Amino acid sequence: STIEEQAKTFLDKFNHEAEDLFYQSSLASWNYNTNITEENVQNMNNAGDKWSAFLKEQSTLAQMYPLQEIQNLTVKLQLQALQQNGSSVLSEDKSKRLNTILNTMSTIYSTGKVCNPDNPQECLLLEPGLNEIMANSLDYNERLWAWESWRSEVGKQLRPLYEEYVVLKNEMARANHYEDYGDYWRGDYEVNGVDGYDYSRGQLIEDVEHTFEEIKPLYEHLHAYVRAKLMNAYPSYISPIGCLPAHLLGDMWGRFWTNLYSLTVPFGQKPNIDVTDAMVDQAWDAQRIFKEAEKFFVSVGLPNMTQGFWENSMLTDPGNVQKAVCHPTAWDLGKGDFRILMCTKVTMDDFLTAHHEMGHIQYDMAYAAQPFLLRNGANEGFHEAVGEIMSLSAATPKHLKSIGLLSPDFQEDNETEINFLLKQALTIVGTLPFTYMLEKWRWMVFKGEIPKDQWMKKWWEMKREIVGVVEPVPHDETYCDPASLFHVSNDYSFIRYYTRTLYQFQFQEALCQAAKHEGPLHKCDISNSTEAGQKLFNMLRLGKSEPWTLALENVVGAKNMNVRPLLNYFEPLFTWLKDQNKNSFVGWSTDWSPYA
Amino acid sequence: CPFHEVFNATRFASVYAWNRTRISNCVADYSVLYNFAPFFAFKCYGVSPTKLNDLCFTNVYADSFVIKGNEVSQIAPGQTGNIADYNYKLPDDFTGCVIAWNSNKLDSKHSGNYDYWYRSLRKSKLKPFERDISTEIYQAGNKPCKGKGPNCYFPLESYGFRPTYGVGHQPYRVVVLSFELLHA
Ligand SMILES: *[C@@H]1O[C@H](CO)[C@@H](O[C@@H]2O[C@H](CO)[C@@H](O[C@@H]3O[C@H](CO)[C@@H](O)[C@H](O)[C@@H]3O)[C@H](O)[C@H]2NC(C)=O)[C@H](O)[C@H]1NC(C)=O
Ligand SMILES: *[C@@H]1O[C@H](CO)[C@@H](O[C@@H]2O[C@H](CO)[C@@H](O)[C@H](O)[C@H]2NC(C)=O)[C@H](O)[C@H]1NC(C)=O
Ligand SMILES: *[C@@H]1O[C@H](CO)[C@@H](O[C@@H]2O[C@H](CO)[C@@H](O)[C@H](O)[C@H]2NC(C)=O)[C@H](O)[C@H]1NC(C)=O
Ligand SMILES: *[C@@H]1O[C@H](CO)[C@@H](O[C@@H]2O[C@H](CO)[C@@H](O)[C@H](O)[C@H]2NC(C)=O)[C@H](O)[C@H]1NC(C)=O
Ligand SMILES: *[C@@H]1O[C@H](CO)[C@@H](O)[C@H](O)[C@H]1NC(C)=O
Ligand SMILES: *[C@@H]1O[C@H](CO)[C@@H](O)[C@H](O)[C@H]1NC(C)=O
Ligand SMILES: *[C@@H]1O[C@H](CO)[C@@H](O)[C@H](O)[C@H]1NC(C)=O
Ligand SMILES: *[C@@H]1O[C@H](CO)[C@@H](O)[C@H](O)[C@H]1NC(C)=O
Repeated sequence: STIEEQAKTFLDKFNHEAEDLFYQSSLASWNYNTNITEENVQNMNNAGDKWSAFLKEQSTLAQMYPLQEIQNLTVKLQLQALQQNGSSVLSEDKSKRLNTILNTMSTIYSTGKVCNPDNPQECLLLEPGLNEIMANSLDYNERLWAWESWRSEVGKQLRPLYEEYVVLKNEMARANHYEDYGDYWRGDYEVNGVDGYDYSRGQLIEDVEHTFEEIKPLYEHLHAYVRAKLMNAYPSYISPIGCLPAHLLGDMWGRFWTNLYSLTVPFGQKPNIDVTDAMVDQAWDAQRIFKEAEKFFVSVGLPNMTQGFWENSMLTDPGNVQKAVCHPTAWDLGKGDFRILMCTKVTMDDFLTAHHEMGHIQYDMAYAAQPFLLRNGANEGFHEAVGEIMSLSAATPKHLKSIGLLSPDFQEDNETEINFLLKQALTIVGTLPFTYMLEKWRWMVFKGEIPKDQWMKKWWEMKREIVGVVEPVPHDETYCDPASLFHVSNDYSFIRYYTRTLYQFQFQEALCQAAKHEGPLHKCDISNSTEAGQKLFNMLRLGKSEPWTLALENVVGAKNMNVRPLLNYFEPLFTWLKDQNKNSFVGWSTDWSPYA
Repeated sequence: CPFHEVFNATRFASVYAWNRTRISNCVADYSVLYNFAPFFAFKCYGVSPTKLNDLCFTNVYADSFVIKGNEVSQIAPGQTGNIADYNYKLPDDFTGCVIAWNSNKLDSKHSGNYDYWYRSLRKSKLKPFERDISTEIYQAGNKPCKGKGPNCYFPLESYGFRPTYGVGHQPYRVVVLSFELLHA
């Protein structure tokens, strides 16, 4: 009758009640997102409140089982999951104020709008208006207008809230025995109590910085290439030696360079692989796309989808009568009920997305046997890393030929491979300095290294040093540029995207070894090759029951993050870019700006 | 024999309080067992299914209960889990057949059917064919237990059955036929 046995009894009761309440909450959420109506809003909120009240009661009860006497790591991990109070550690007034601030920021971002000069009646929302301007317009002044208007009208409403937010979140984090809120976020990667696999919170910062330095030689060449092409697009606005203007990168924040592809195409006289016409000519629909994804997973040795998946999932747009959120998601409702919510259209992008979301569902299925509190990925970056390797494999020409969408006699050559790799580099590599610099900035803000009076001054210096992007106009301390992004205004961890990207390649290379693949890594197809499927499955079924360093070692042969698989993936692109840049400056000066 | 009153019944008993009906002084016909449902499992341990009509026994008992699909593998000699240990346990030396079928269309409701209870906490393992329908509060801690509380748990939990759950969490109706031989 020791404390460990009482804790195990407690957790068993928790897992049963939690599965029932969680299921009810997840189903109500599903019903709302697939059938949008006020009655479902009330049902979603009532089930959500029931779930939250349950967790608060169980968290309170969980404080009676100290972890110091517990020897079993599974029990200790489940108790850690329940004992943290989070916002419950704050006084009632600060908690209501913090939730007010978070709701205010969400409201300001979601409904923020700007108006055309001298035309108060013609006003654009971030989506689709400004995003469309930033993605498709080639008029320098229009792009700058959208940039500045968003930063002034929205950034200056969020700034004082971000200051109060940072203060309240740091107080909360300190009350939970963390150095700052940055350590709260980095606690997701903490391993403590497994000899040889331990990973401190502070260590995460160092590892990210080391991987970034290794990446730098590749990024600097990609950046320089893009600069030359943009010089032709904007002949009088880009310095051959300086940073790129932030508003010219193809997005609102410069998070991705994917929309610059049409200007930077290596060999523009040849097409990219696009099998949309093949899917239309063959009379494909959403059902065949999902069945082909299923065949992909079955081929590698993973299980078939359940009957409930095919009967309850919403794979097509319900139509004009029944509204739904057309944002692809993979749902695990608990107790064996797995669903995908997508508004599938016949296009190659949705084909790959179907593989991505199926890649998530297979993961949710693999760890379904774990205790309720451990039914998640090893860390925040594993779930998407798995989905991305599934998308990455499905896209290779070998796959398209084998399924029958790419012509049997299509002949790949090096110019097509370079066009493919540049597009991938623009979406995978061009986003890493952004994610690193942004997360690093927040860490320094929460820690207290950057005083409030220099938040933006320091922000722009870092952007120039790490990313190579310079503001087109100066900004004083009344602006809040970081908060103009969804993942900053709302309380989300952004490091997920840097870490996940490296994992994506670490897994893919190891699987390619299991498949006995020869030749360039980017052409690797892990179809069939049941050794790769079993290798991945052995990790996927673990959920959170093991340290992420071990879950990673079980697939790639290493206990930490690395970058070599990524650099190898893009190796022929790096060589090509080095060749293209022999007459160009590689790197950048931080003194030049469009302003001066 | 009246096998249809066991297999074809409006409601099966909860596994914590399984229904043991005794069949005696009768002529059995086991081919009718295949007229009630497609079965998840029909597994005999001490007898051959195809020879059931050639044996004579003094008593046959039909143990009727509802369990989860993932728990069907526990109705067997030598198994462990919340059911093999705390609700219904077969002896290691067992003569009989374990019949299970999917009942999702009859027992599940959208709100959730909470009228099927199982035991998860007990002081000791059950003996073969022992039944315990007590609702006393289980004491997990060292302090005397007075009602529900910090280390005081109700020993029974209900299964929430809903038509959309995966196969492993749908209700299954299980009938175990135990064949007993004595005299006459
Ligand atoms: C993984 O293995 C499967 C087999 O288990 C491979 O699928 C098979 O691919 C071949 C082509 O390489 C198919 O043969 C062709 O079928 C078409 C049907 O119209 C026919 O016109 C061609 O003349 C040829 O016979 C074969 O049918 C197909 N098998 C199945 C069961 O679908 C698959 O290609 C392998 N994966 C990869 C990436 O290659
Ligand atoms: C930690 O506790 C879990 C139970 O919560 C143990 O898992 C059990 O291990 C036994 C080993 O014989 C199995 O038969 C059970 O089926 C397992 N149960 C569950 C729920 O997984 C685990 O082994 C314990 N670990 C340590 C290191 O003591
Ligand atoms: C939030 O979590 C902490 C532990 O992480 C709780 O801390 C204990 O609370 C009890 C009262 O319930 C105190 O007697 C203990 O001294 C606390 N322990 C520590 C380590 O200080 C805390 O109670 C929880 N928050 C609230 C609001 O109760
Ligand atoms: C996965 O499910 C399918 C049904 O969706 C199973 O059945 C096969 O389906 C394909 C569909 O093209 C048929 O061509 C095969 O003939 C079917 N097989 C049989 C034996 O009839 C498939 O077997 C299931 N696979 C796994 C691994 O569970
Ligand atoms: C959508 O929700 C409303 C809520 O009243 C319900 O009546 C309707 O049947 C639901 N429709 C679907 C397709 O789920
Ligand atoms: C492709 O290979 C040919 C071989 O002659 C070479 O001349 C050409 O430059 C290569 N192109 C790329 C993009 O690597
Ligand atoms: C079977 O269960 C019913 C209630 O569901 C009960 O009335 C009946 O007496 C039980 N039969 C046996 C043999 O225990
Ligand atoms: C079971 O009972 C129902 C009525 O409840 C009847 O319609 C059905 O035919 C019966 N089935 C068998 C196999 O006796």
